Amino acid sequence: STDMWIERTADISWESDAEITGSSERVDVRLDDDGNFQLMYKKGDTTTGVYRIMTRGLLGSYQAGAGVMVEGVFHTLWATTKGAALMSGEGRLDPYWGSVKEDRLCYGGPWKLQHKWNGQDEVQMIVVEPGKNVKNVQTKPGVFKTPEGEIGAVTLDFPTGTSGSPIVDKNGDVIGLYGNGVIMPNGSYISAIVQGERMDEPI
Amino acid sequence: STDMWIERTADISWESDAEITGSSERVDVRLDDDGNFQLMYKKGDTTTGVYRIMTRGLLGSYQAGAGVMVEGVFHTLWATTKGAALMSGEGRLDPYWGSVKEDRLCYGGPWKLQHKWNGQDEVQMIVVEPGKNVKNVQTKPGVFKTPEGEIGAVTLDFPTGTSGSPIVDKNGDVIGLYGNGVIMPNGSYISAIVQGERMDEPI
Repeated sequence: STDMWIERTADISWESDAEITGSSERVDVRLDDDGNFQLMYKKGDTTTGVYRIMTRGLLGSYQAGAGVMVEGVFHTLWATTKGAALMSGEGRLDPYWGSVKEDRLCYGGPWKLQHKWNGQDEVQMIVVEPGKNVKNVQTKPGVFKTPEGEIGAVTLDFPTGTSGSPIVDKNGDVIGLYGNGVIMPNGSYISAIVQGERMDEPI
Repeated sequence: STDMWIERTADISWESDAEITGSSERVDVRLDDDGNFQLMYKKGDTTTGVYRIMTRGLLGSYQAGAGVMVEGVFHTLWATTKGAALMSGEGRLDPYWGSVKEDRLCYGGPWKLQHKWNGQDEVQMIVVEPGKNVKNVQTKPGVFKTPEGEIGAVTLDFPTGTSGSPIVDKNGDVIGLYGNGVIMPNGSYISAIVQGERMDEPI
């Protein structure tokens, strides 16, 4: 009886067609037993992939954000759930680590995301825009002037319900998440590639 | 030294050109003293109009929502500021009344918005999309099935930073605000016309 739940909506993969034309709708198929198509107290389902973050409202459901499931751990921005538990399949997901300053949050275990943009190559964002089929969008990040140092950031503009969508390199490795955009002197919006170093479970 | 501020970005008016083509960018001009153009402990500026709601973040500013200023009172959704004070010009605006259930909130005085959609005519939304010039968009609302009764709602889809943008009738009267969209059985999103009855200041 939690207030939020996650739904798997895509695989983690760099798309050649998105490298071909700039944007490509994902064809993550799923069949029944006859061949018919369908495109996308317990511990919850941690199947690796890209997830929508849904929550119930006054008059219906809506997508509060997005996240990525890696190594049995769900990663998202802090601002998408602010720590609320997540229903995943038959079970539930409780927050494990988070940082309001870094705008990062992970469920089921510590932060597992390790790779980061190399600063030269182009990247593909697995866009999970609300009410929109999942698509990979190719774009070139950039190093921008921040008081927080010099972080990678992308020029794409998507609704805040897309925040937390994973960004991947040519290997399909998640180099960061899509954060909430900030405004530029010209009036446009820039979203940073939200990423931190991998932390570990001692034992 | 508040954390949020509002910026006036449009007048409250029904646009004939939006009634002509469906959508029309607003031409709310403003001149200097030479004729050059520019398009859009104290009590803050309550100049009647349409406002962007901006807030500072880690790496810059962003639009948290929108609102409308009527009769010296700023109206917006509760979810845009959640009660945070607002800098308006030389002064500040403190929340006066609000309702989390109704998703309504007003600063500087009680709720002044009285008119509501008549259920038959078309309406124009003064869209204050983040990073976008303000435009009026014509659309026909509809009465939809809700457990909360039967409320008016529009089929337009805009980022949550647009939430709180005023919706007006042919007279330019604000018949409600643009709420956060909820999902439909088909997967699309529907935004209700957030409106309540006018409350008064006794004396």
